[PDB]
Amino acid sequence: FLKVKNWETEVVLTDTLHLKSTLETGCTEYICMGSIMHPSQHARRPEDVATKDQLFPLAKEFIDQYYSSIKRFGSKAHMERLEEVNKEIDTTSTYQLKDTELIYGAKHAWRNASRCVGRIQWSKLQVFDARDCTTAHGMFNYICNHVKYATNKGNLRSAITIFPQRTDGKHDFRVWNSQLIRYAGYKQPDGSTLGDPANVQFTEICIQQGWKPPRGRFDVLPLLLQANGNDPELFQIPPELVLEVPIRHPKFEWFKDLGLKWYGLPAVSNMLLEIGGLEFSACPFSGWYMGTEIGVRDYCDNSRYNILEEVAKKMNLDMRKTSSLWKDQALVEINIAVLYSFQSDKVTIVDHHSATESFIKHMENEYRCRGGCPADWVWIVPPMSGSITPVFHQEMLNYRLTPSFEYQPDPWNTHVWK
Amino acid sequence: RFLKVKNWETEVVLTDTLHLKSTLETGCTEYICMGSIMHPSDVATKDQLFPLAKEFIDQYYSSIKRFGSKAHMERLEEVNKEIDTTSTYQLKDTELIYGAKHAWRNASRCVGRIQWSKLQVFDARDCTTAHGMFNYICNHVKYATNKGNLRSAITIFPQRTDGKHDFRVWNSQLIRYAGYKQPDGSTLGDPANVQFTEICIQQGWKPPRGRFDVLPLLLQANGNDPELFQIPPELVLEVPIRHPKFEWFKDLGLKWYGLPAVSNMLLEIGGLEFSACPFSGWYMGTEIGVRDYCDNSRYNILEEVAKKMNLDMRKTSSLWKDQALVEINIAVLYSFQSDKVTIVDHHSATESFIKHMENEYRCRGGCPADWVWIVPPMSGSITPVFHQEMLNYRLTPSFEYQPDPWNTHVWKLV
Ligand code: HEM
Ligand code: HEM
Ligand SMILES: CNCc1cccc(-c2cc(C)cc(N)n2)c1
Ligand SMILES: CNCc1cccc(-c2cc(C)cc(N)n2)c1
Ligand SMILES: C[C@H](O)[C@H](O)[C@H]1CNc2nc(N)[nH]c(=O)c2N1
Ligand SMILES: C[C@H](O)[C@H](O)[C@H]1CNc2nc(N)[nH]c(=O)c2N1
Ligand SMILES: [Zn+2]
Repeated sequence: FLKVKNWETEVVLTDTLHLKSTLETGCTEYICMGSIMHPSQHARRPEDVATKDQLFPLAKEFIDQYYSSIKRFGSKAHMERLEEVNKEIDTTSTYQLKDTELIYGAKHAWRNASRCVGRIQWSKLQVFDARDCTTAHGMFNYICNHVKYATNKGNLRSAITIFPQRTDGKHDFRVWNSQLIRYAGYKQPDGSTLGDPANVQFTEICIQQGWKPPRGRFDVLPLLLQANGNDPELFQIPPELVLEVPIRHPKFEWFKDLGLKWYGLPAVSNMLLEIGGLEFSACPFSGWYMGTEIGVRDYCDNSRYNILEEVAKKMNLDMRKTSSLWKDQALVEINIAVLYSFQSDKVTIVDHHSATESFIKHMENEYRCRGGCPADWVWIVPPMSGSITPVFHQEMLNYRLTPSFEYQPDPWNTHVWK
Repeated sequence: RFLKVKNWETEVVLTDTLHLKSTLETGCTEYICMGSIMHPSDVATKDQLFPLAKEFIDQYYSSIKRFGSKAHMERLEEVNKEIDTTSTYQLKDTELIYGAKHAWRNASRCVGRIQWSKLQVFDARDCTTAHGMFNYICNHVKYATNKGNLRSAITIFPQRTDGKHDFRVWNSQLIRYAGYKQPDGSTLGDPANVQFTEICIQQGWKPPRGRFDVLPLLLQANGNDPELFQIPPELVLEVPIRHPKFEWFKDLGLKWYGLPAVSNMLLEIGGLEFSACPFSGWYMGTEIGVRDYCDNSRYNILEEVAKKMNLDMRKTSSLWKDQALVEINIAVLYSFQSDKVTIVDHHSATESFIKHMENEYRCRGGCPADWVWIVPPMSGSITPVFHQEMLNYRLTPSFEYQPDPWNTHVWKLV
């Protein structure tokens, strides 16, 4: 038993789910790594094609969990499934998931994502099975359909598209983009950066692959898609599938003249989805934005669009010294405008007040039915106004449950070109 | 072994070797992280005390470039003699100063540690009565306050002996405001202090029953019942809160005290436990403007400020709370600066902490830091500490939590 307390409400929750955790957190009895971005390299199967004694135990554990979930365990179909997975590994060194197991696995990987404040939605996830894909052209078709379904004319819907699992490690499917939709970044001759500085390296790869850059501040990047280990290929997402929101402010009429915009669909495409020892290296997933992601991090991080100085000037703030809080003051106005703009255009978005409140309710739900909820305080607390949200005052336990979403190397560090 | 921490804004990478010197638990295990748990959870024997004392004396003599010296070996022998004959020992004044400074240096939740080596240590180990403690604390407040040019200080009372004769300051800080629950369920003053205010009233304090009554000192010497004392009002420096642009702000009637002075923690040096050790620095603005004023369970002023600001309070997505929070914190900094009372804003403070952290990795091999506490409670990611990976571990000497004394004290009168 482990208790967590909320210091605002004095609610105490009791955690037993942590007894099912599989991987190391990175912490020990003597050192806490809770603010390390990648604290652990502990993996459930070695790098390349596992032996039978390595894969089968992980498969059995997942199948046991799935059949437990549906009030079976030991049933006819469970034992036959075990035997089927046994023969499949014996004869191919891997196995294939049933459609139901795949959906269960994807939803539970989201459910287990301790860094995600959005998980009250976890069981309402649309799963697109793309395991029949064979070429980068087919990957583009599956991704276009995902983007169109998920955008839904602004009434955003959570979705995941799952490409063929890893086999030997030389035939990986990868989306090289970090998100399906991001803006290019360009190193300028004088030394500054145009567009998104985070994407300068990826933009250079695209240009080096023949992309013709319009060289603006908000150029939607092409897709760079890799199927079955082959060299990646460039595709332009049809712009009518890319919903964008011009940013304006409900009081500052000059705000629109800053020429800011963002895209509506946050779609992570560089993570790995691990189910029963199987590794799905291409599994783009998408939901909808919390405003602080755009307003605080994308726009105001020093190494991103870094717009605080420009907004503060227009606001006529005292920028001589930090103690005028001119940065904090512009920061609020920017986040007001982001929310106001998405809402004006009827594009789904949630503010950090509503999102964090939903997550406290999700925590309570999970402790009641599941006996726990893994949660990473460092990621869950929003990057502005921390303590006036309820999650700031909520103790959380962090542990690693499977199925899960994991980080993986960027493909340009590992891909041997042809 | 080595551990690396990266800053994701600057890509600077630092290498921690100092974590190898910890030997106290964090509360985390290899499969669970408890990094957001507030408190992750009676006197040492001779055998327990020997190695704790040795480790501390060894690190003192190493710090002063005399490890292995004749003075080092004789001090070790002398300490062992005391433990053997008295079951405890006494620190030299130099060791006490060194221990107190390093407890601060090791405080993983404190963002102000760039200042750690400039700490004025008042030795109060000869004190025997609550009247004596009051005198020592008055002198601490006056020295630390310094007419608004604040100076860090700590006053250290006699160490624990058998656990039945503890010195304790029952206040959680030296200066705080009273809280009174009303019959209708409202609270007047600071709701955090309702319980301690009740104890004071029960002990004979006559409260003014206003919004900002400075509480009396409740002081316990040698395990006796605690005794009430009024800090002389001319030693309690306060700042009335006004705003540089909203002339109505002063009409909220807000004020705060200038000296933050924690008095309920325990200072452990070489196995010795100093249960009464009040220490003081100066404020970071968000402590007052964000937590004291805008926590829902504290003075909770967001509503009244936003109303006078004429904000739309119907929807959360108007971010009226966020907008009013910023203005309150502007007022707090402007007020202190105008009255020439030392204060630091969260931007300046976090920037200095990054510089201190880098220096500590260079000269010491690391810097234990609690990201959950170091990142300020507003505007988190526009400060540099948000982007800084940190390792948290427990080094000694250290400041430790201890039970509230009213939960363990057994009373003697009537
Ligand atoms: C439905 C609305 C959703 C909201 C509002 C939401 C909110 C968030 C936010 C604010 C973050 C932090 C992002 C960052 O700082 O980079 C995050 C992270 C994450 N989300 Fe969610 N999310 C949603 C849906 C989803 C879905 C559908 C999935 C997967 C099926 C998912 C899986 C994750 C994962 C794995 C992370 C961690 C990313 C990392 O470690 O880099 N989320 N989410
Ligand atoms: C000199 C200026 C100082 C500044 C600006 C400063 C800043 C801070 C802040 C903002 C906190 C967090 C407070 C909270 O959120 O409750 C803190 C905590 C702390 N400070 Fe410092 N501090 C200073 C001096 C000191 C000194 C002189 C000591 C001891 C000698 C000290 C030891 C601590 C400890 C032990 C904590 C953790 C308290 C807890 O866990 O409740 N600090 N400091
Ligand atoms: C490496 N950062 C991960 C990352 C970066 C950018 C956006 C997200 C995100 C993802 C989803 C599904 C919903 C949401 N509101 N935001 C996640
Ligand atoms: C329960 N938190 C402890 C606490 C509560 C209130 C204030 C502080 C503090 C202490 C010092 C020395 C400097 C500073 N700026 N603030 C610490
Ligand atoms: C060092 C620190 O862990 C890092 O900056 C983290 C802090 N918390 C975060 N929280 C979220 N949601 N997203 C992030 O990218 C980060 N970055
Ligand atoms: C639950 C959580 O650990 C708790 O609210 C912490 C968060 N970080 C904090 N950080 C500081 N400086 N002070 C605090 O009181 C807290 N409270
Ligand atoms: Zn930890």
